[PDB]
Amino acid sequence: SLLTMFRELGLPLQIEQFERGKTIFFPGDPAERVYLLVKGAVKLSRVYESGEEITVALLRENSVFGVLSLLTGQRSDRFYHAVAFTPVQLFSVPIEFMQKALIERPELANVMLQGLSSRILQTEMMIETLAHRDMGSRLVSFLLILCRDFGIPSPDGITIDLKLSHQAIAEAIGSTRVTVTRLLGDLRESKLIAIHKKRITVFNPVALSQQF
Amino acid sequence: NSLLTMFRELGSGKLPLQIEQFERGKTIFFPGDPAERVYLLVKGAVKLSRVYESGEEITVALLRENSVFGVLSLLTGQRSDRFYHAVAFTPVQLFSVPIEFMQKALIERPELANVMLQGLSSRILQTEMMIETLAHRDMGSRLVSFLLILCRDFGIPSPDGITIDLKLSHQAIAEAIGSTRVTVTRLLGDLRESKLIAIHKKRITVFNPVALSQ
DNA sequence: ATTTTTATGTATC
DNA sequence: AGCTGATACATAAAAAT
DNA sequence: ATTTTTATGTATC
DNA sequence: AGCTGATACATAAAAAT
Ligand SMILES: O=C(O)CCC(=O)C(=O)O
Ligand SMILES: O=C(O)CCC(=O)C(=O)O
Repeated sequence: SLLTMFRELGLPLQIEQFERGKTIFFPGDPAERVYLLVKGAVKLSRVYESGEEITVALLRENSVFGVLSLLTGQRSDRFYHAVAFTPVQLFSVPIEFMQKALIERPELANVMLQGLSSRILQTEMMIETLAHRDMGSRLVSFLLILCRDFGIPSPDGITIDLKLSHQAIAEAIGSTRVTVTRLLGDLRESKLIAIHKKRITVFNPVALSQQF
Repeated sequence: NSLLTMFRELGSGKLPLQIEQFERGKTIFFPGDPAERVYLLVKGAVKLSRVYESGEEITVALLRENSVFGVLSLLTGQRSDRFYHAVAFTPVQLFSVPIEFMQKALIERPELANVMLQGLSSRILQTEMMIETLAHRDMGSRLVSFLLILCRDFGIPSPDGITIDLKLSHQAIAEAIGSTRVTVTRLLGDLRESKLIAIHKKRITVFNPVALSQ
């Protein structure tokens, strides 16, 4: 629905391309827009003064984001950094176009609430991950998400279909790459995952998610 | 505020909807319970937890007053069942509209849709804000970040500073920030020695939130 | 094809 | 290397009866 | 009011 | 006690020119 609903928000709405690594919005940018991710993945990050980054969200296809604009009151400015972790296609409705269309087609409000509901549950899902202690468990919990979100079927299990640098992972699970490398290595030795061409394939993903 | 007013008027009959009172410790919903309701927290704090087979718990959300929760219901397409444990970390008071009453009233009074979207939007941001917390490494920083939230969320003014108005056991904290209670004790002890916080009757009073941040 | 920047592996502490 | 978990045990505070 | 279960302080590695 | 961060350096893969 979301995809269909967002198309009709206007002449119709054209998609925007962003190339891998291009910023969808910067800290400071007025929160005047709501987005729908259609193709690709988007990385929501907090950027500390030191230039260092922490990942808050690796949004999956069909995700509503830029949600701070939906809040009424003093015009708010972005505080996270939205970047195209893959090549991505989104819609970028201005906030006032949206508000209008929620009044005219109340069906869009039901569909919108559902998407925000999934965002809350997906983000909580992530808290569960970080709330582990063992960085091996934290990593595995993270991978089991990425399997659910970006994974395609493989002979033995699911291959996480996106290019994940160990650094990118480290930023997502509150660790450092050398730990992420080391740990991923340990999964490889245990024969729980396998990597070819920077693509992590977890075996029996069902069996790992049972351990929680 | 609107939410509160909006939720009041979602009554079964002509009379408004009554609050439900839950005592400290009583479960608002259990894993398995059909997700057929959306809630508004009014007075208190709700602990959303995941309970592993071993009896062990992880806290996902310590929701603050005026929070919308029970949102798996809002997501239709499948009659899903609850997977988290909603419990009153404090004496709480909520509204509990059935999901079909809500859906109807979003179409009839579109004003409530805007107010609902705002509420769920605040949830997303609040939950991310928590990710930021956990995504630290230093458990002292993680703890402090956690407390600075609780100051924003549950804090009332005191002569010395902001008192986080909720009884927090070190265990409860440990579950919230992915640690253990002996670490939480030890760490909180360190704050006490440094004279950055003080605890009376299980209530943590931060003296200068910005001083802790430093 | 020739750099140069990024990603990964391993060891130590 | 340096936290923090694991394990321990004393003792105080809260809950239950 | 007692008793018992839980919470906290502290130590070790 | 033991993970895991900090630091280090080698080396491979990818991007940029
Ligand atoms: O809305 C923002 O500016 C940040 C939060 C966000 O992008 C989202 O999770 O929807
Ligand atoms: O909606 C659920 O059933 C679990 C998550 C939740 O309660 C919420 O955060 O709204």
